[PDB]
Amino acid sequence: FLKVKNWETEVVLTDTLHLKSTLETGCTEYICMGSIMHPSQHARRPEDVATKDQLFPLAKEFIDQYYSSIKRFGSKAHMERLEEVNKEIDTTSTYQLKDTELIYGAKHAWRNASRCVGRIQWSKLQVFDARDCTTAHGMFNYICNHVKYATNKGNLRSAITIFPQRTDGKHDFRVWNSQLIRYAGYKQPDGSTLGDPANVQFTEICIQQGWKPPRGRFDVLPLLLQANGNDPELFQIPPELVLEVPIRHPKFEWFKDLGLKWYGLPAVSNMLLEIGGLEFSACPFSGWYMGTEIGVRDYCDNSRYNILEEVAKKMNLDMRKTSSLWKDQALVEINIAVLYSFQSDKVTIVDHHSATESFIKHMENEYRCRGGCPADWVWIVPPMSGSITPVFHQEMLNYRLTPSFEYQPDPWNTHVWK
Amino acid sequence: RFLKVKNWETEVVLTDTLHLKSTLETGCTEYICMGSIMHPSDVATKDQLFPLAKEFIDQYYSSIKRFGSKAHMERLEEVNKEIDTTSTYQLKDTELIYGAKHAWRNASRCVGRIQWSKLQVFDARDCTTAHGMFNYICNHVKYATNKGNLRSAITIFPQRTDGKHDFRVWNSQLIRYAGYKQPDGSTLGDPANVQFTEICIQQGWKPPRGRFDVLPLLLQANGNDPELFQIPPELVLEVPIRHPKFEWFKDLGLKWYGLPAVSNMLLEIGGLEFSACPFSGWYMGTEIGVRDYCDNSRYNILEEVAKKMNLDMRKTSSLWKDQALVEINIAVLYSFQSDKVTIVDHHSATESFIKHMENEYRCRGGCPADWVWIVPPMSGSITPVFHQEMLNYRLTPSFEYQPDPWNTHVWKLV
Ligand code: HEM
Ligand code: HEM
Ligand SMILES: CNCc1cccc(-c2cc(C)cc(N)n2)c1
Ligand SMILES: CNCc1cccc(-c2cc(C)cc(N)n2)c1
Ligand SMILES: C[C@H](O)[C@H](O)[C@H]1CNc2nc(N)[nH]c(=O)c2N1
Ligand SMILES: C[C@H](O)[C@H](O)[C@H]1CNc2nc(N)[nH]c(=O)c2N1
Ligand SMILES: [Zn+2]
Repeated sequence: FLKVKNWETEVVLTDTLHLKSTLETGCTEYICMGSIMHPSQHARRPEDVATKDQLFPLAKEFIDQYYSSIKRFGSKAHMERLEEVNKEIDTTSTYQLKDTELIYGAKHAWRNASRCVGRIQWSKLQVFDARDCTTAHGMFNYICNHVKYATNKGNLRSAITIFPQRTDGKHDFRVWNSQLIRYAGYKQPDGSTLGDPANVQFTEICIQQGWKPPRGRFDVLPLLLQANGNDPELFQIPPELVLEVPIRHPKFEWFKDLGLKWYGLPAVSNMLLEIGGLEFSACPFSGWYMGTEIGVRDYCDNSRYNILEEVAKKMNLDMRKTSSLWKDQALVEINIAVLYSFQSDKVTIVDHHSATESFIKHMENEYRCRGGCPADWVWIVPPMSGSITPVFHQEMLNYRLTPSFEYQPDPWNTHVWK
Repeated sequence: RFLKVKNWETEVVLTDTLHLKSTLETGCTEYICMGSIMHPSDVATKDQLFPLAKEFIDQYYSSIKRFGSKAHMERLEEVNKEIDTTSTYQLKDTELIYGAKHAWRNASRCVGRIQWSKLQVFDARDCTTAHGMFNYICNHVKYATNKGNLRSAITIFPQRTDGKHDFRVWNSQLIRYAGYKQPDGSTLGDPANVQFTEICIQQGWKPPRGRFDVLPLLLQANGNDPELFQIPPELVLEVPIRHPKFEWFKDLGLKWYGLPAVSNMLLEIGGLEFSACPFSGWYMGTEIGVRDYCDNSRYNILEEVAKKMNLDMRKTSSLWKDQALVEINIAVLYSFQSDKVTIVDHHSATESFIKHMENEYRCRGGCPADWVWIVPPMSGSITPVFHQEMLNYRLTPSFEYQPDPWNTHVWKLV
């Protein structure tokens, strides 16, 4: 038993789910790594094609969990499934998931994502099975359909598209983009950066692959898609599938003249989805934005669009010294405008007040039915106004449950070109 | 072994070797992280005390470039003699100063540690009565306050002996405001202090029953019942809160005290436990403007400020709370600066902490830091500490939590 307390409400929750955790957190009895971005390299199967004694135990554990979930365990179909997975590994060194197991696995990987404040939605996830894909052209078709379904004319819907699992490690499917939709970044001759500085390296790869850059501040990047280990290929997402929101402010009429915009669909495409020892290296997933992601991090991080100085000037703030809080003051106005703009255009978005409140309710739900909820305080607390949200005052336990979403190397560090 | 921490804004990478010197638990295990748990959870024997004392004396003599010296070996022998004959020992004044400074240096939740080596240590180990403690604390407040040019200080009372004769300051800080629950369920003053205010009233304090009554000192010497004392009002420096642009702000009637002075923690040096050790620095603005004023369970002023600001309070997505929070914190900094009372804003403070952290990795091999506490409670990611990976571990000497004394004290009168 482990208790967590909320210091605002004095609610105490009791955690037993942590007894099912599989991987190391990175912490020990003597050192806490809770603010390390990648604290652990502990993996459930070695790098390349596992032996039978390595894969089968992980498969059995997942199948046991799935059949437990549906009030079976030991049933006819469970034992036959075990035997089927046994023969499949014996004869191919891997196995294939049933459609139901795949959906269960994807939803539970989201459910287990301790860094995600959005998980009250976890069981309402649309799963697109793309395991029949064979070429980068087919990957583009599956991704276009995902983007169109998920955008839904602004009434955003959570979705995941799952490409063929890893086999030997030389035939990986990868989306090289970090998100399906991001803006290019360009190193300028004088030394500054145009567009998104985070994407300068990826933009250079695209240009080096023949992309013709319009060289603006908000150029939607092409897709760079890799199927079955082959060299990646460039595709332009049809712009009518890319919903964008011009940013304006409900009081500052000059705000629109800053020429800011963002895209509506946050779609992570560089993570790995691990189910029963199987590794799905291409599994783009998408939901909808919390405003602080755009307003605080994308726009105001020093190494991103870094717009605080420009907004503060227009606001006529005292920028001589930090103690005028001119940065904090512009920061609020920017986040007001982001929310106001998405809402004006009827594009789904949630503010950090509503999102964090939903997550406290999700925590309570999970402790009641599941006996726990893994949660990473460092990621869950929003990057502005921390303590006036309820999650700031909520103790959380962090542990690693499977199925899960994991980080993986960027493909340009590992891909041997042809 | 080595551990690396990266800053994701600057890509600077630092290498921690100092974590190898910890030997106290964090509360985390290899499969669970408890990094957001507030408190992750009676006197040492001779055998327990020997190695704790040795480790501390060894690190003192190493710090002063005399490890292995004749003075080092004789001090070790002398300490062992005391433990053997008295079951405890006494620190030299130099060791006490060194221990107190390093407890601060090791405080993983404190963002102000760039200042750690400039700490004025008042030795109060000869004190025997609550009247004596009051005198020592008055002198601490006056020295630390310094007419608004604040100076860090700590006053250290006699160490624990058998656990039945503890010195304790029952206040959680030296200066705080009273809280009174009303019959209708409202609270007047600071709701955090309702319980301690009740104890004071029960002990004979006559409260003014206003919004900002400075509480009396409740002081316990040698395990006796605690005794009430009024800090002389001319030693309690306060700042009335006004705003540089909203002339109505002063009409909220807000004020705060200038000296933050924690008095309920325990200072452990070489196995010795100093249960009464009040220490003081100066404020970071968000402590007052964000937590004291805008926590829902504290003075909770967001509503009244936003109303006078004429904000739309119907929807959360108007971010009226966020907008009013910023203005309150502007007022707090402007007020202190105008009255020439030392204060630091969260931007300046976090920037200095990054510089201190880098220096500590260079000269010491690391810097234990609690990201959950170091990142300020507003505007988190526009400060540099948000982007800084940190390792948290427990080094000694250290400041430790201890039970509230009213939960363990057994009373003697009537
Ligand atoms: C439905 C609305 C959703 C909201 C509002 C939401 C909110 C968030 C936010 C604010 C973050 C932090 C992002 C960052 O700082 O980079 C995050 C992270 C994450 N989300 Fe969610 N999310 C949603 C849906 C989803 C879905 C559908 C999935 C997967 C099926 C998912 C899986 C994750 C994962 C794995 C992370 C961690 C990313 C990392 O470690 O880099 N989320 N989410
Ligand atoms: C000199 C200026 C100082 C500044 C600006 C400063 C800043 C801070 C802040 C903002 C906190 C967090 C407070 C909270 O959120 O409750 C803190 C905590 C702390 N400070 Fe410092 N501090 C200073 C001096 C000191 C000194 C002189 C000591 C001891 C000698 C000290 C030891 C601590 C400890 C032990 C904590 C953790 C308290 C807890 O866990 O409740 N600090 N400091
Ligand atoms: C490496 N950062 C991960 C990352 C970066 C950018 C956006 C997200 C995100 C993802 C989803 C599904 C919903 C949401 N509101 N935001 C996640
Ligand atoms: C329960 N938190 C402890 C606490 C509560 C209130 C204030 C502080 C503090 C202490 C010092 C020395 C400097 C500073 N700026 N603030 C610490
Ligand atoms: C060092 C620190 O862990 C890092 O900056 C983290 C802090 N918390 C975060 N929280 C979220 N949601 N997203 C992030 O990218 C980060 N970055
Ligand atoms: C639950 C959580 O650990 C708790 O609210 C912490 C968060 N970080 C904090 N950080 C500081 N400086 N002070 C605090 O009181 C807290 N409270
Ligand atoms: Zn930890």
